[PDB]
Amino acid sequence: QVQLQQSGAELMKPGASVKISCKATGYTFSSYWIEWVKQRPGHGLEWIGEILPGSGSTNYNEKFKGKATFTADTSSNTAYMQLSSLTSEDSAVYYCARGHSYYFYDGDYWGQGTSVTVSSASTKGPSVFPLAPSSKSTSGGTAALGCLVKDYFPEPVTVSWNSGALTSGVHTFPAVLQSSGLYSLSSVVTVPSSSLGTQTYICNVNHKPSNTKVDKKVEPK
Amino acid sequence: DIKMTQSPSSMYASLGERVTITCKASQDINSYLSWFQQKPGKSPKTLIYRANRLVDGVPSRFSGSGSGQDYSLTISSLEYEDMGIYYCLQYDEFPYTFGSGTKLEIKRTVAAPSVFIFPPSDEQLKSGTASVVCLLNNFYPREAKVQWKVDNALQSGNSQESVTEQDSKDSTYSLSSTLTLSKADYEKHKVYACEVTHQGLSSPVTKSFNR
Repeated sequence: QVQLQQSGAELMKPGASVKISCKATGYTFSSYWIEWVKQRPGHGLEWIGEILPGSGSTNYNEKFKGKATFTADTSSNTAYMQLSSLTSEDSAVYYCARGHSYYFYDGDYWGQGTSVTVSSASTKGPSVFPLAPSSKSTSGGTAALGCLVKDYFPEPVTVSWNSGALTSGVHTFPAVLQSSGLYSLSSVVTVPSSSLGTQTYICNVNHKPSNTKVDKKVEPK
Repeated sequence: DIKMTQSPSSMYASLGERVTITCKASQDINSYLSWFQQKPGKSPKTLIYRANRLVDGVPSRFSGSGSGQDYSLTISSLEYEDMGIYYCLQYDEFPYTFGSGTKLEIKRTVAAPSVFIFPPSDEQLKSGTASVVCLLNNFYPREAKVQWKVDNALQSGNSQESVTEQDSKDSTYSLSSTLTLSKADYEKHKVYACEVTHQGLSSPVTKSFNR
């Protein structure tokens, strides 16, 4: 039971600085180096640097020197990384990890990660539009329908179909960030073309950050 | 900085197969290489350190080998829980650097997409914007191309797509493409078409609508 405890998600304005922590427990904090790693979508993992608690020696990847700064509090068994001059390029999940102690290393203990989002956008609930079945048809065997959840911030929104009773054939897509800085997402479900009159199809949308909740009936024509 | 070249960038494999992932360093790293496994939304987990030493608790089906500049991670008999992305990391000289990753997915039979097109609702038209959506449902493998044409003019720059991860029941993917237009532009043209290209299709399918 050696463990790593990271701080909660952060939402920052471009230009601001943020300081995340990592509280190490179950071992003698002072002899081991703490590693920091960056993970943004489409960019695998990147090594930021490491600091040794006590002596405070540190090693920085040249790519992040001016941008990241580490410190470690010996008493509270906590280490920190401050990221400055934030940009969208800095939105990522950041991990801290316990590496090696003087000549030795039998593997790592990774913290659970801290999500950082950098954006100028204000909180905003979404508009839900229907994706109506069959262009100019009704008879085609199986039909598709769904809901377009557009223009919200920040993530996430949840979507269910018919309050949870409709699960099979449901595909809810990853949200996409539009140029406007707002998110959009789609949820679809295919149904037997012979329900489109004997059945109701409502998609339940919820956006907690804005205390938004919408139920949308979707249907032919 | 040392460059780590990992291969392949992705691969489909069946349960029971022997999977080998390689990593080549730009210079000799003296076995100071570690391998990690990461699953969607979870933290990486260390599998091997010093090139061939298994982390306590990792199943014995994982092994690493190599020396000098060439290394590899081998999963002797693949299991469903092994799907995810793997990374190598050299810690021989600063700055420590990672490979670009290998995405491991489950292989199944080719299956062509069922395609559907959805015009903007009048409700959205009110606002002043039109989103036209194209859906490609339950296909394999991943690679696919969607091309939007309005009155035969090809659109570029004004569409965005997202895809699901492989399905737990049938290992296929689903994808949506949204074409966004000003209410005005939309009202200016007539024929809106979505052309989909995919292995499963003997020829490029088109779904379109008018107005």
